[PDB]
Amino acid sequence: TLPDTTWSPAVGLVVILCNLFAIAIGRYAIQSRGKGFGLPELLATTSFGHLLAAGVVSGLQYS
Amino acid sequence: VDNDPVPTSFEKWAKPGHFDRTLARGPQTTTWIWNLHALAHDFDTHTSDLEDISRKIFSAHFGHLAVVFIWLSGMYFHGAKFSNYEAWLADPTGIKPSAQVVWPIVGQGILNGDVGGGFHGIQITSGLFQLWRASGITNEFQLYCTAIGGLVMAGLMLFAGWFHYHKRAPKLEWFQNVESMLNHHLAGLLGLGSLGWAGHQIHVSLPINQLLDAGVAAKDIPLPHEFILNPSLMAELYPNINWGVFSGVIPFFTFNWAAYSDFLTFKGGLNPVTGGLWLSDTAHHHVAIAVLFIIAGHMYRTNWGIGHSLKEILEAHKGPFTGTGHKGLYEVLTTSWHAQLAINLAMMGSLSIIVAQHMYAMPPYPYLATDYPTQLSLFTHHMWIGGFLIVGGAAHGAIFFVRDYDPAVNQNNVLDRVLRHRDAIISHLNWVCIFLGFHSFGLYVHNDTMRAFGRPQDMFSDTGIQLQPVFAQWVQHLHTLAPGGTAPNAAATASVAFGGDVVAVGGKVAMMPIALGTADFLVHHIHAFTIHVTVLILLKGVLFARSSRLIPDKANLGFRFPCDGPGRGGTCQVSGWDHVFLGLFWMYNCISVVIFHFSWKMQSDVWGTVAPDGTVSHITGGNFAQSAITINGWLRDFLWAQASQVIGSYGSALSAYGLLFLGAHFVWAFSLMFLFSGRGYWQELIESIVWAHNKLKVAPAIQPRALSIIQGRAVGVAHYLLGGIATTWAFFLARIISVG
Amino acid sequence: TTLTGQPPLYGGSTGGLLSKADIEEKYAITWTSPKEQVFEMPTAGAAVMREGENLVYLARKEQCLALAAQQLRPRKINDYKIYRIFPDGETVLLHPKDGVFPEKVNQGREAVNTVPRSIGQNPNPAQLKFSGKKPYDP
Amino acid sequence: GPGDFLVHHAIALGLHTTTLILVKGALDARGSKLMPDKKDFGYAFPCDGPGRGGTCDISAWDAFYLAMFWMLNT
Amino acid sequence: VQRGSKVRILRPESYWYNEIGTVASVDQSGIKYPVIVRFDKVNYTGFSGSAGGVNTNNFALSEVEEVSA
Amino acid sequence: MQTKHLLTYLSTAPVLAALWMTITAGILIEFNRFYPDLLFHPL
Amino acid sequence: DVAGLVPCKDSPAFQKRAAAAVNTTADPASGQKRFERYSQALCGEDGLPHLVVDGRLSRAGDFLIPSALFLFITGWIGWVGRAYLIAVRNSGEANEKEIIIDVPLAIKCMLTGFAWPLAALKELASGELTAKDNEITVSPR
Amino acid sequence: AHTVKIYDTCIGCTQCVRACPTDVLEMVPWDGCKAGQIASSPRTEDCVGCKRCETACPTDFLSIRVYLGAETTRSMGLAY
Ligand code: CLA
Ligand code: CLA
Ligand code: CLA
Ligand SMILES: CCCCCCCCCCCCCCCC(=O)OC[C@H](COP(=O)(O)OC[C@@H](O)CO)OC(=O)CCCCCCCCCCCCCCC
Ligand SMILES: CC1=C(/C=C/C(C)=C/C=C/C(C)=C/C=C/C=C(C)/C=C/C=C(C)/C=C/C2=C(C)CCCC2(C)C)C(C)(C)CCC1
Ligand SMILES: CC1=C(C/C=C(\C)CCC[C@H](C)CCC[C@H](C)CCCC(C)C)C(=O)c2ccccc2C1=O
Ligand code: SF4
Repeated sequence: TLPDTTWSPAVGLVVILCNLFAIAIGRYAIQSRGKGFGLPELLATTSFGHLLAAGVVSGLQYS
Repeated sequence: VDNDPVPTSFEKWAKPGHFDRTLARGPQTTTWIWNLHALAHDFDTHTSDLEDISRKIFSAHFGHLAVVFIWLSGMYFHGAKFSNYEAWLADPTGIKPSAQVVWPIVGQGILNGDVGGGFHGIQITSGLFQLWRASGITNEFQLYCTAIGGLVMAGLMLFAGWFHYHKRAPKLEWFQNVESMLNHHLAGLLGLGSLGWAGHQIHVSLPINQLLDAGVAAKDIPLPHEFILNPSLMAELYPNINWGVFSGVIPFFTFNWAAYSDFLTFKGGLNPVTGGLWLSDTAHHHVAIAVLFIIAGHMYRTNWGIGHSLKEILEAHKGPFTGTGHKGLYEVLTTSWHAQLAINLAMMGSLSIIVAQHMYAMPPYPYLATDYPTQLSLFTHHMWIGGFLIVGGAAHGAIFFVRDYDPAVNQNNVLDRVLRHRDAIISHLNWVCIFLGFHSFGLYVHNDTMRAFGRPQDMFSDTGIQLQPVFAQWVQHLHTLAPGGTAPNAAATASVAFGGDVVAVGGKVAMMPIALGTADFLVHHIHAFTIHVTVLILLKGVLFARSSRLIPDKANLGFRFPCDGPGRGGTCQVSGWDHVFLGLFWMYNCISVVIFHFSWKMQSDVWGTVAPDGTVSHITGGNFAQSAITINGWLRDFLWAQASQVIGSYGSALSAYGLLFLGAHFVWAFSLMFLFSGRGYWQELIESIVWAHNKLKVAPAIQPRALSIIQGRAVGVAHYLLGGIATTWAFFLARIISVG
Repeated sequence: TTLTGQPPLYGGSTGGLLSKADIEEKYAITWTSPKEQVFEMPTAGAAVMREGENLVYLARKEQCLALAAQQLRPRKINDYKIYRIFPDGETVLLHPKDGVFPEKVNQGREAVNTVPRSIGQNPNPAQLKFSGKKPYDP
Repeated sequence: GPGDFLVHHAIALGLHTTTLILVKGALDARGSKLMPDKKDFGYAFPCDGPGRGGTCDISAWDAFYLAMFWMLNT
Repeated sequence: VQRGSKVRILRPESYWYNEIGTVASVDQSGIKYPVIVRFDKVNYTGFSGSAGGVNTNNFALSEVEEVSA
Repeated sequence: MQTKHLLTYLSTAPVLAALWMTITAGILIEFNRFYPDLLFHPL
Repeated sequence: DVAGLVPCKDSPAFQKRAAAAVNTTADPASGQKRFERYSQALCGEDGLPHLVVDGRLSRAGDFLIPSALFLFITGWIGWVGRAYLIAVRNSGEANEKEIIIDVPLAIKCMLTGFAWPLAALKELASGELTAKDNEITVSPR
Repeated sequence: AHTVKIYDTCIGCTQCVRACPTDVLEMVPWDGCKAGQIASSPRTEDCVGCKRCETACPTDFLSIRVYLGAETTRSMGLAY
C-alpha cells in the first residue's frame, strides 16, 4: 500500500542521524583528505547521508 | 585548449588525398580514387599523434550530431507540413500514420494511396505519430518549431565542430580525462536528459495524454504552457498535491511521496485504451532513471579527492586464474580509440537489439501496438542496426589488436592470457557451433524427412517427440505470478507477453500471451547457433589478428590485407577484415532468422482481430506450431504464403514495395558476381577494353584498374547485405500494410 | 648442437609445439639480449627476454624468422641463430648459414636456380611435351 | 509476341556473355598484360598471389568456373 | 641509344610493349640490359589495393627502337 | 585566393558529375511536367 | 497492319482499358490524352500498343526518330569526351585534369558536339581517328 | 617442393631476399647488373609459396618466379 511518508520530526531526525553516520563513515573510509575534512569531503558526506536517509525514511515509513 | 591550430581555408578542399602520403602524388591508377574513400575516416593513418587524432574525432562527432539533427528536424518538418498527424490524433485506430506525399509526375502518385482522413500519402511505419502523441504534442506548429530547433541545433553542432577543430582545439589530457568524462556522461548527459524528459512528462506528456485518453477530441486541451501556469488544470488530474510553485515541491523536499504516487505510479502492463504504456509509469521511470544516473556520475575522482580512479578499480580486480587480472587495461583504454570503439559499438548493438525486443512486448507508445506495421518495422530495424553495430565492434577489436596492442602493457593480464589460449577458445567455440548446428537444423530436416515420409509421430513436434521449452515457460510463469507476488507494489505485469489476457484496443489485439512450444524451442536454438557461429568467426578474427600457426606475422601485414599468397596451401581471407567480412554474412543469417521468427510468431499467435464477443482470429491462424518445425513449412506457410502481398502489389499504393522487392533481389544477385569471382579476370578483361579505347585515341590518362581483392569482397558483401535486407524489408512492409 | 640459452619468461600457450616437434622436426632460435626486455612471441602473448642468451623452440622455420624480424631486429638484436632440430637430437644451423645475413652479398655463395634468360624467353609447353623438361629449366 | 522478343534478347545476352567469358579465358590462357607467362603455369592454378594489384581468378580454369554460372543462368 | 631518345619497347612480356618511353641512362658497362627507360603509364607492380606502380625498367639494346633522336 | 580554391573543388569529378546529373534529371523531369506519356514520336 | 496487328482505334480492348485510364501526371485529364495519342499506334490482342521496328516510314516515329535522336545526343557526348581526353593528353597534368575537370576546356569541347558526325567523318578520311597497331600495348601469345 | 627461379633481368635490389619469410633466397656475387649481386634460391625446400618475393620485385616483368609444385609439410606451412 501507498505508505505514510509525511512530514514528521522523525524524518528529519533520521536525516540528521544518517548525515552524522555518513560523516563518521567519511572519517573512516575516504582516502584522499588533502583535497578541499575540507568542503569537498563535507559535501560528499552530506550527500551520502542524504541518499542513505532517503532510503531509510522510505524503509521506515513504508514498513 | 589551443588557439588557432588549423587555418580555416579552402586550399585543402582543392587537394584530394592531402590527408595521406600515398594519396597525394596524383591518381596514376583508378585505385587511388577508391583508396581516397577507403582512407578518408582513418584518422589513425592520417597523422601519427593521439592529439590530432582526438581533435579530428571530436569535431567529426560534432558533424555527425549535426547530420542527425538535420535528420530529426526533417522528420519534424515532414510531420508538421506533409503529414496527417492531427487527423490521426482525432481517430487513432481508424487512421493509419502517414507522411511523405510524393510528387505526381510519372506514375508515383498512385503511392499516395488513401490512408484515411482525406489525406493522400505514403503510410509511415517509423512510429513518429505515436512518438508525438506520447510526448504530448497535439497540433503541428509544435512540430514545426521543433524542426526549426533541430535545424538551429544542427547549425550549433556544425559551428562547434569548426570551433573545436580550427579555432580552440583541446589537448590530449582533456580527452584522456575519462573520470570527468564518465561523471559528466552518467550524470550530466544521461541523468539530466532523463530528468528533463520527466520534466516534460510531469508537466506536459502525462496531462495532455490523460486528457486525450478520455475522448477530449484533441484541440480543446490547453497548450502545454497552461499546465504550469494554471495548476487548476492540475486540480482534477490527480488532486493529491497542493500543486504550487513552492508548496508543490515541498513534498519532494520533505520525503513526502505518497502524495506524488498518483502520477508517479508503478502500474505496469498496458493502458487498456491506447495499447501503449502507462505514461504515469514512464514518468516515474524517467524520474528514477535520472536519479540513478546522477548518483552514478559521482563515483569517479575528478578534482576534489572523492571518487574512484578507474585504474585502482581495474588493477585491483585480479584473481588466481587471471594472473594479474586487469593490470594494463587502463592504459589500453585511454590510449586506443579503437579499443573504446570496439566496446561502444558492441554495447550499442546490444542496446539496439534490446530496444527491438522491448518495444514490441511492452509497447511503450499509444496506438503503436495495434499498428502492426509500426511494430514489425521498429523491431526489425533495431535488430538490423544492432547486428551491424556488433559486427563493427568486432571489427574495431581486430583493428585494436593489429594496430594498438602493446605486449609490454599487457603482461599476464586478461588480454595476454586470452591470447595465450585462443586455440582452446576457438576449438571449443567450433565444437559448440557444430553441436548447435546439428541439434537445431538437423532437427528441422529430420522433421522435413519424417513429414514427407508420412511419419508425423516421429517428428520433433508438439504431437510427436516433444521438446518443450520448460525453462522459458517457467520464467514466463514467474513474471505473471509477480504483479501481486514478488513485485507486490505493482498493478500489472511487466508485459502481457509473459501472461495475462488479450489487451484489445480497437478491433485489434495490442498484446496477448506468447506461449512457447516445440517450434519456439527449435527456432531459439537456431538463433543460439547462428549467434555462436557469428561469435566464432568474429572472435577468431580478433584473437588471430596478430598471428597464428599459419601466418606468424599477421600484425605486420595489417588489419586489411587480402592474403599472404597462394602458398602454405593458400592463405586467402586470413585477415581480421576478412573475418569481419564473413561475420557480416553470418550476422545477416542470424538477424534474418530472428526477424522471420518475430514476423511469423506475431502474425500467428499474437496479432489479428478480436471479435465483439472476444474471440481472437490470428492473422495466419496459428500455423506456427505445426509449420515452423519444418523447412518446408517455413518455405510454404511463411515465405510463399506471405509474399503474395508484395507480388500482387502492382497497380496499387504498395507498388513501390513490389518494385523494391524485385530490385533488392537484383542487387543481392549482383553481389554474387563480386563474391564468387576474383580481380584477375576483371583486370585481364579491362585490358582488352583498354585496347579498344587505345585504338580510338580515347584511353584515359588515369589507368583503369580492377578493384582490389579486399574491395571486391567489400562490394560483394555490401550489395549482398543491401539486397537481402531490402528484400525482407519490402516483403515485410507490403505484407503487414495489407494484412495489418 | 647442444643449444644453450635461458628460456624467456613465457607463461606457456596453446600455440606452441605439437606432435610434429617430437616425431618429425622442430626449430630453435638463440639470441643474445643485452638487457631484460619485453617481446611478442609468434605463438601469441608477451614474453620477457632475459639478459644473455635466450633459447626458444618453435614449430616452424617461419615462426623463428617472424620472431627474428618483427621482435629481435627492431630491438637491435642481430645475433640470432636459427637451428632445425631433428627428433633424435641432431641440429643444423639454418638462418645465418655462412654467418652473414642472406640480404648481404657474401663471396663464397654460389648461384642456385639462376636461369640465363628473361621470363619471356622461356620455351613453350607445346614444344616441351613428353619429357622431364619444364619451361623454367636452366 | 513482345514477351518472346524480350526473352529472346535475354537469351542473346546470356549466350554472348557466356561466350565472352569463355573466349576471354581461352584467348588470354597463354598470358595477359597482368601475367605474360601464363603458359608455364598450366590451365588450373589458384592465382599469382596478391602482387601486381592482386591476381585472384586469373587462370583459364577460373574463366571456365565463372562461365559455368553464366551457362547455368542462360 | 642515348638519354632523352624516345624508344619503343620490343620485349614481349613487358607492360609497355609497342609503347614509347624516354631513356634516362644508358649504362656504359657491359651488362645485359643497360637501357633505363622511364614511362608515363605505371606498372601493375605493387600489393593489392596499392595506388601506385613502377614507371621505369631495364631493357637491352635489341629490345628498344629509337623513335626520335 | 580561397575562391580559386573553391573554383577547384567545384570543378572536381564528384561535384561536376553530380551537378550535371541533377541538371539532366531536371531536364527529363520537367519535360514530363509538360508533354507526358511519350512511348513514340506521334508522327 | 504489320504482322497481324490492328490499329489501336480499331481495337475493343484498347477502349476497354481507356475507359479507366489512371492519371500519370498532375493533369486532371492525363490518361485521356494518353490513350487518345496511343490510338494512332498498332495495338494487339491485349490492347497494348506494340511497336514495330522496321524502318517503315509510315510507322517511323516508334523507333527511327528516337534512334536518330539518341544517336545524335550520344555521339555528341562521346565526341566531347574524346575531344577533352585528347586535349588534356597534351598537357602533362592530365591525371589532375581527369579528376579535377578543367571546366572552360570542358565547355569548349561541349559546345562543339553539335557538329560531331561531320568532323568525325573527317578523321575517318584523314587517319586522326585510328591509332596504328604498332603503337598500342598488346599482351603476348 | 616449390621451385623458385631467378632470371637474368635481376637488378640486385635485394628486396626479394628481405621479403622472404622462410629464408629461401640470398644474394650472391654476379657481374650481370650494376649492383653486382643476383638473387639465388638455395633453400627451396623451405619455400612455402607465399610469393612475397614476386610482390617485392621491381622489374617488368619479374626477375623472380615461384612455380608451385609438389606439396610437403614445409611448403604447406604446417605447424603440426
Ligand atoms: C567553415 C568552413 C570550413 C573550411 C574552409 C574547412 C577547411 C578545412 N578543413 Mg574543416 N570542418 C568544418 C568546416 C570547414 N573546414 C566544420 C563545420 C567541421 C565539423 C564537422 C570541420 C571538421 C574538420 C576535421 C576533423 C578536419 C577538417 C580539415 C580541414 C582542412 C582539409 C580540407 C578537406 O579536405 O576536407 C573537406 C571535406 C569535405 C568538403 C566533405 C565534407 C563532408 C561533410 C561534413 C559530410 C557529408 C556527408 C553528408 C551527410 C552527405 C552524405 C552523402 C550521401 C547522402 C550520399 C581544410 C583546410 C581536416 C584537416 O585539417 O586535414 C588533415 C580535418 O582533420 N575539418
Ligand atoms: C561508431 C561507428 C563507427 C566508426 C566511427 C567507424 C570508423 C572507422 N571504421 Mg568501421 N565499422 C562499423 C562502425 C564504425 N566504424 C560498423 C557498424 C561496421 C560493420 C559493417 C564497420 C566495419 C569496418 C571495416 C571492415 C573497416 C572499418 C574501418 C573504419 C575506419 C575507416 C573507415 C573509412 O574509411 O570510412 C569509409 C566509408 C565508406 C567507404 C562507406 C562505404 C559504403 C558503406 C559501407 C555502405 C553504405 C550503404 C548505405 C548505408 C545505403 C545504400 C546507399 C546507396 C544505395 C547509395 C574508421 C576508423 C576500416 C579500417 O581500415 O579501420 C582502420 C575497415 O576496413 N569499419
Ligand atoms: C570519353 C568517354 C568515353 C568514350 C568516348 C567511351 C567509348 C567507348 N567505350 Mg567506354 N567507358 C567510359 C568512358 C568512355 N567510353 C567510362 C567512364 C567507363 C567506366 C564505367 C567506360 C567503360 C567501358 C567498358 C566496359 C566498355 C567500354 C566500351 C567503349 C567503346 C564502345 C561504345 C560503348 O561501349 O558505349 C558505352 C559506354 C559506357 C556504358 C561507359 C559509361 C559512359 C561514360 C560515363 C561516358 C563518359 C562521359 C565522360 C566522363 C564525360 C567527359 C566530358 C567532359 C566535357 C567532362 C567506345 C569507343 C566497350 C568496348 O570495349 O568496345 C569495343 C566496353 O566493353 N567502355
Ligand atoms: C545494408 C548496407 C550494406 C552494408 C555494407 C557494409 C560493408 C562492410 C565493409 C566496411 C566498409 C567500411 C570500411 C571501408 C574500408 C574498407 O574496408 O574498404 C576496402 C576497399 C579498399 O580497401 P583496400 O584494402 O584496397 O585498402 C588498401 C589501401 O588502404 C592502400 O593500401 O574500399 C572500398 O571498398 C571502396 C569503398 C568506397 C567506394 C567509393 C565511395 C562512393 C560513395 C561512398 C558513400 C556511399 C554512401 C555512404 C552512406 C551515406
Ligand atoms: C526534442 C528535440 C528538440 C528539443 C529540445 C528541447 C526543446 C528540449 C529541451 C530541453 C530542456 C529545457 C531541458 C531542461 C532541463 C533541466 C534540468 C535537467 C534541470 C535541473 C535541475 C537542477 C540542477 C535542480 C537542482 C535542485 C536541487 C536538486 C537541489 C536544490 C533545489 C534545486 C531544485 C535547485 C530539438 C529542438 C533540439 C530538435 C528535435 C529533438
Ligand atoms: C565486376 C567486378 C569488377 C569490375 C568492377 C569495377 C571495374 C567497378 C567499377 C564500375 C563502375 C561502373 C565504375 C564507374 C567509373 C566512373 C565513375 C563512371 C562515370 C560515371 C558518371 C556518369 C558519373 C572487379 O574489379 C572485381 C574485383 C574483385 C572481385 C570481383 C570483382 C567483380 O565482380
Ligand atoms: S586467390 Fe586471391 S586471395 Fe587467395 S591467395 Fe590467391 S591472390 Fe590471395
